[PDB]
Amino acid sequence: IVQDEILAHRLGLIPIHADPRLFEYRNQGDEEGTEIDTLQFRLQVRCTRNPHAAKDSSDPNELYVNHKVYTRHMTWIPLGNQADLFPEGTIRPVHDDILIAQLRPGQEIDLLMHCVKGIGKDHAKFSPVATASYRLLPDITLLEPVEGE
Amino acid sequence: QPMIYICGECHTENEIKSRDPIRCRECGYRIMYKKRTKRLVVFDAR
Amino acid sequence: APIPTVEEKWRLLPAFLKVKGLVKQHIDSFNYFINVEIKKIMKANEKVTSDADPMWYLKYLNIYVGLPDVEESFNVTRPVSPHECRLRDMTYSAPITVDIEYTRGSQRIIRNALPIGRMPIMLRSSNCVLTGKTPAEFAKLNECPLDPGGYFIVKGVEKVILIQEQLSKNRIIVEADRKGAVGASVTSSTHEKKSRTNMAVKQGRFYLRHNTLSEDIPIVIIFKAMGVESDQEIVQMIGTEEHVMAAFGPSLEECQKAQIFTQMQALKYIGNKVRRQKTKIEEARELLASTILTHVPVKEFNFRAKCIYTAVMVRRVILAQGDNKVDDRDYYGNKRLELAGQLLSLLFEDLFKKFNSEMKKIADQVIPKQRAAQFDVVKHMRQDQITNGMVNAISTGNWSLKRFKMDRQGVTQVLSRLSYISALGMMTRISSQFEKTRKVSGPRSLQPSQWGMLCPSDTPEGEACGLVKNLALMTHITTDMEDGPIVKLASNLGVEDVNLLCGEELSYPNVFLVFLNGNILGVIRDHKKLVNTFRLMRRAGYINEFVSISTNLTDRCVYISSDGGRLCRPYIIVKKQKPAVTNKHMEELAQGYRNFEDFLHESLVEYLDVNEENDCNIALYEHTINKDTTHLEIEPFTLLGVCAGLIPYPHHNQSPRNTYQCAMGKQAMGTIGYNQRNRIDTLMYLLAYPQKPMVKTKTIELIEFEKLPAGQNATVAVMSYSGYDIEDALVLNKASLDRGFGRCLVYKNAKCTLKRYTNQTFDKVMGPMLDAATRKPIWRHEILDADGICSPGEKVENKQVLVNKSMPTVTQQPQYKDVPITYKGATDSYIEKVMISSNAEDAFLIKMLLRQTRRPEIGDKFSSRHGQKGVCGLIVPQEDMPFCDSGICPDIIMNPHGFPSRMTVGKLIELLAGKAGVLDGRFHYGTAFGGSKVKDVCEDLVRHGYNYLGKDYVTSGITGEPLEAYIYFGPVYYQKLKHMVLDKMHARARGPRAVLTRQPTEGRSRDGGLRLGEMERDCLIGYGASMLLLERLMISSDAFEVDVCGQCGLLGYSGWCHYCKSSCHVSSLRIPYACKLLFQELQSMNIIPRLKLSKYN
Amino acid sequence: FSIGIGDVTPGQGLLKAKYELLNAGYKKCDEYIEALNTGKLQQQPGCTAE
Amino acid sequence: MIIPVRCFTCGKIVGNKWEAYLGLLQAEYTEGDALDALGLKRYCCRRMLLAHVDLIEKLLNYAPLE
Amino acid sequence: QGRFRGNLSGKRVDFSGRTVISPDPNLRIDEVAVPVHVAKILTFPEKVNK
RNA sequence: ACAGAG
Ligand SMILES: [Zn+2]
Ligand SMILES: [Zn+2]
Ligand SMILES: [Zn+2]
Repeated sequence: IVQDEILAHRLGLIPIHADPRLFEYRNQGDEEGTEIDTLQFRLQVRCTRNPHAAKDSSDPNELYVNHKVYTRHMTWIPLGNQADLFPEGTIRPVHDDILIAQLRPGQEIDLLMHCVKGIGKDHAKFSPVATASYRLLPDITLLEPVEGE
Repeated sequence: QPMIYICGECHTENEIKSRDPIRCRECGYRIMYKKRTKRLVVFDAR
Repeated sequence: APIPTVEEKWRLLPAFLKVKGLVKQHIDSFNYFINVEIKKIMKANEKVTSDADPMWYLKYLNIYVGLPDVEESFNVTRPVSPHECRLRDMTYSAPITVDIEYTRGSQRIIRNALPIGRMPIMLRSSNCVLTGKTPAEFAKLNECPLDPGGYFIVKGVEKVILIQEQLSKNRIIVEADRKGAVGASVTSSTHEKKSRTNMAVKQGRFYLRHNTLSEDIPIVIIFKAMGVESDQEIVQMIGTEEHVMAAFGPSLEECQKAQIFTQMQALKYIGNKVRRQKTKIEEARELLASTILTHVPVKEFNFRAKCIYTAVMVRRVILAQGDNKVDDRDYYGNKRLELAGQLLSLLFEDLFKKFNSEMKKIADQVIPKQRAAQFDVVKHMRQDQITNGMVNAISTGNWSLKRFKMDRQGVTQVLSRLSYISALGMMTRISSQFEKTRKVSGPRSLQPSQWGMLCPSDTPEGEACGLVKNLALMTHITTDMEDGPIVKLASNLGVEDVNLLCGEELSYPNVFLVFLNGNILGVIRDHKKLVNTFRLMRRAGYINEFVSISTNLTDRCVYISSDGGRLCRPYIIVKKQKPAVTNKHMEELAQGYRNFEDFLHESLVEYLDVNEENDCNIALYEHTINKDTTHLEIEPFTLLGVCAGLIPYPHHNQSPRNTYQCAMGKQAMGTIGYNQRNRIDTLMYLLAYPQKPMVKTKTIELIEFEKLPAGQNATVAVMSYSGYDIEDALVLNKASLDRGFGRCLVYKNAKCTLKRYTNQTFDKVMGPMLDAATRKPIWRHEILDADGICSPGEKVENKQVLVNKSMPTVTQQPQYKDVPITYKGATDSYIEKVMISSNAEDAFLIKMLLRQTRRPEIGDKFSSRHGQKGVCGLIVPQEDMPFCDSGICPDIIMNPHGFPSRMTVGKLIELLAGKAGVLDGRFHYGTAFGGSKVKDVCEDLVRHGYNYLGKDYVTSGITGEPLEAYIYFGPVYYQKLKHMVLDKMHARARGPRAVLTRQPTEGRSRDGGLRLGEMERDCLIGYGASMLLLERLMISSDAFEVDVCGQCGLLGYSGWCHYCKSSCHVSSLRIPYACKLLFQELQSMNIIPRLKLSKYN
Repeated sequence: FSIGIGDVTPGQGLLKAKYELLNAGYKKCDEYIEALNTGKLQQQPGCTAE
Repeated sequence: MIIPVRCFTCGKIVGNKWEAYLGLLQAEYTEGDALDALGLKRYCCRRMLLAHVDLIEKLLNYAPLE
Repeated sequence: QGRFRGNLSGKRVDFSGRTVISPDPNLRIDEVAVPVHVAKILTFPEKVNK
């Protein structure tokens, strides 16, 4: 029921744990992607019913399985020789619990993501920080003695 | 190879081929929805 | 000393919304129609009788409505949900079944269920499938639990019979004429005949005018026609004051000039003035007994009770000419509202009478002539007289009934599904009586009679300002009562009959009349005991609780209005400075021991009326009560309607701002309902991530707005930034729009039908036309699946086909031509679903549902929920924003120059209340005339470390150095409006032209082009630009050349003047085409525009 | 350059003057009501008593 | 329709805190305690969970299912 | 909607455009920013010379 | 024919 554009947008904002000093920029065009300048994840979730279900049948956690697509169902697919440049567990989405879609039995999601390298000025899904800011340091001073009550 | 349509109420495959009045084979519901395409489509994550 | 206060007094309003008000008005009128009025119309038309060949009759016995059905192809019948009737483009009706009794020689043959017609069943009425269901059973019908209902479904679209606003019938309007004279008139309307009578004083003597008389006859001759022959009794019935007799004298002096002294003479005088449709006497006596003042009844040609009424009219004219107390039409004691049931009653009565007349015509054709075998009329009950009448009168919007001379237009509108408020706001609209004839400025104002009955601010802005209105939150519209016990009670309370006295008792100082809907019930002394005893009999449960009573002490009348279609409002009774509702009663209501009807029965809450709250004295709050107060207002935020109940702190704003929000709040992008995905509409706008408001009115909780909202919480600094925010423009944030703020969806529609004709041939869809060179379909057929229909999930570019249709051109083998449905549009679109269904006539219906995601840009109109509407002007990055000490940099910078000349303080308090309510997890109420105060939200900011007035220390983002003034941060609930720039950009270089006038077409969909108006011609002349005015209005529209004969001045062709039969005087002239169109429309009119040309030096 | 609810709030210098001015105006209007209803009102030239 | 992944104003990842927010309202918290136990300091992150309506749980009830 | 008010004194023209407006002070007081989608459609006949 | 918008 989540649309395709909204699903692509929600997958656009999930942060990736890959170090961006090792990759390079994808050139203008170059729609395939090579070993140097991209990654590739694969989400595939099929939602069915539960073969054992109680007579009350109230909560969706008992009646169904894989009805909440989290970001832990993202599975990395290497390209070229990237299987040795990164050990098993350093290329993954970060927060392990981000809800993407939500399913009902008979509905299926399969897709193929292509991570690349980009600056934050282009789009706000490349910003490395939640928020970065500063303030000056205060110096409250007491001009006269404040005593008692 | 045949055109399989999805029924609206009972969600079952029907395969309407001959020139017939449109009706589900299993229920009496008379509205079909086409299935999704099998060709891939590309979206930008913006 | 303070009067003690009941604090839970508000809880009567959620008890009131269980039963009455808030589209339950439409439901209680449609159920009233299909449960009593369809029996009462059938009762008065129970028998048809053939003229020739008697002892033959068709007798109707009982009528029904029943459950909704569909009639499919192979005669199988099944019930149906309203959403299946939405998708397949069919009506949602139920068959009218009637049992009869007719004669075929054998004198008694009866039936049980003869289907004669199909009644469109309104949603959530008594015969709909949706009533009495649980919210988990609306899921199996594809219907929302919050969809209000009250609308019809006719041929696929949703149509609403709107509330009309009409003046009250059977009432003496004393008004001024155009020339300054004061007369009276009463539109004597009953169920059978409507007609207006007048009273003109054109010479100082009284005349009566009517649409039947060819001349206005004086009133004393009418009195002498109605059985009172003495002049003394006439002057008694008029009045016994000195100036009244002085004003009436020159009418007796006119009557004695003619020889009219006798009743038969007066009737012979009237009969010589009747426009013709025993003549002289009887066509005047039947006239005065059936048409003039036709609501005042004459029993057996006894004209006493009509003489008293017309003398009351003449006396009111005489008294109103002295002091100019004309009655205003705009007082809402005189307005009546007509719901959907009272229009469908008139429509079905006219259709049923035309059905009986057509059946009597068929009966008189086939009884005297054909055959001794007795026919039955069951073989002539054609169903398509009633069904198509109902569906065509609902779907088109006109109710042209010839019997009642009703010629209304524009009653039904398409129910707007822009947001949730737009569907609920349309079900409370009241169209007005005048309907935009001229700039009246008299009923377009806000009269004080609309207190609590209609909404102050909720009106459209433009040509219909004040002529389209909206009901309040706590109102109710009455229906027609049984009229039984009111007369039987009034006859036992001191009302003398009017027949037992002369006219002199009417002019006494201590004698008041009593009326019941226009008829005089007699006179009475001691009217206060009558009014108080009648109100006690209304409170004690004997008289029905909507029967109002009033007292016009100037005109000396005690009105009683049992009629239907007038506005009521509940109140709390106050007896000797204490409210009748205690804290114990509201605790008993909250625990569930009682309901609102128990408040009605125990004389605690009584319904008032606009005529009845002219007598009473009402206090707003409990500390306004003094000794002369009879009622207490329940809730003063019920003064505001439904669409103004979204505004927070709406009493701090200026009054046009609430009106502009009542206009913008029906256009905000949001969510329609819970079935917004299984729904295929012509146009549907959704928002991606909606959020419920942070500062909310109690009206929002009462209509369940925050279960499906329209808008998003924007963090808003109020400062001047970058100079692109000068007049109402607002600067967004590039890193907030990328994260999902303001993201919207646009769904459209594309339907295609495939019909089978009368000749046994059919439309058909071919497959995708392959290219043999590359074994792929061509680019214009790229997205087609093998069934010729576009498939869900693929992108649709411009001018690619969706349905590859082919129809026969029959105008032996079929000759097909291609007629495809092609996607026209500026940008690309996706497909979500393709629907396929069929009707019973072997027609196939295909509906697609397209989809576009639009991201906000320069040109998209946002709103503010206070009337501070504005387009976007600049989208800056997150780095160029100003920022706080905590790192919050705002999304929408707003210009502070909107606030002084518009005086919206409600936005300045919504911001502060939302900021103080997000820091500790509350929703601070912005309820009208109350809500969370300023002193309680200033103390929740200081507890969490912020400033007590919202103003925050801001380090800037361009320079890095702090700003001098403090900037005012907080969340404001901004809603996105439907006016986007991608659907308003338009540009025509040259394209398709019209056929008659060779100049470009009308609108954006036709690639139309813009218009040099009649006023922009007046501006190019002021500059003196002559060749620019020539280039715009001749060269770039319709430049053209004509063969002008210089000899005679006519127009030739190809150098050949067919008039002169010569070719030596033709010439070519630079002319516009709409002038050459003019020079040949006029030669057909025999107005010949003979030109004379000269050389062009 | 910003605006706020503290830019339109009345201080203590206004909430004492407003009360006295409202009381003076209400008492003078009550005196003119009482002088119209129960006797002599010094009528302005060219108008009625109301 | 569903909880957004990032807060709109700053950019903190909010869209994994929703199932924990309802779970901390199962255990009888006030909302000001749950938003502090999830770690939301600034108020722009607090309005993402505090003002969110869960329409997908009730739009999926009308979705087609076997 | 007659000839003399609808098709003669004022008539529908081409080479025109209608779009929502929005402020911009970085232009001069005698300039206007035409979008690219309108500037590709609205053309001008430029006669060729030396 | 109706609703909008400025
Ligand atoms: Zn089925
Ligand atoms: Zn000639
Ligand atoms: Zn945040």
